[PDB]
Amino acid sequence: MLIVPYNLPLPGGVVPRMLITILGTVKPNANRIALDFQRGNDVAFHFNPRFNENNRRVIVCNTKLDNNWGREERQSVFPFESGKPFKIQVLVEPDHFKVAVNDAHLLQYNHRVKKLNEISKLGISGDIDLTSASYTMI
Ligand SMILES: COc1cccc(C(=O)N[C@H]2[C@@H](O)[C@@H](CO)O[C@@H](S[C@@H]3O[C@H](CO)[C@H](O)[C@H](NC(=O)c4cccc(OC)c4)[C@H]3O)[C@@H]2O)c1
Repeated sequence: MLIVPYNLPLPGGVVPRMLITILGTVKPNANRIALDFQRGNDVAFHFNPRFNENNRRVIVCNTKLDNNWGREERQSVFPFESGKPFKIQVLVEPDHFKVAVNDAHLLQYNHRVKKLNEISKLGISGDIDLTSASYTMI
């Protein structure tokens, strides 16, 4: 019931101890999901579940700088299921983003973009019904 793509402002950027929670349901014949933590036009952290990349399910993570994608980091563990409700938690830690899905740790992504306080937007897109997007400090 939120409109997708959805932009969640992150006022003053991110900081260690900030927890971002996304609740939604994957659409039945989903192809992709994306979370894009942005620093202006750059994408500090792109989190991209792909449901059918050569008939395999994979999560691709990357950074986009000056319109150029970098080296992908790929994860073979794939917790999403078409048609099913999910929870994504992204905890900012000093050295990484730490991602858990459905309360199970999934992956960490080392900070490539250093100016955490300038990562001031989260875009949420793809083949989901989005229920809520929020943040809190733990
Ligand atoms: C679809 O709707 C939208 C909507 C809005 C935005 C976007 C968006 O910008 N998505 C891009 C983003 O996800 C980006 C992330 O890197 O990937 C690219 S695809 C990428 O293309 C690269 C060549 O240019 C290579 O082929 C690369 N593969 C590897 O590096 C590789 C590595 C190891 C192992 C391996 O094993 C198979 C493969 C491919 O992932 C997406 O197009 C798409």
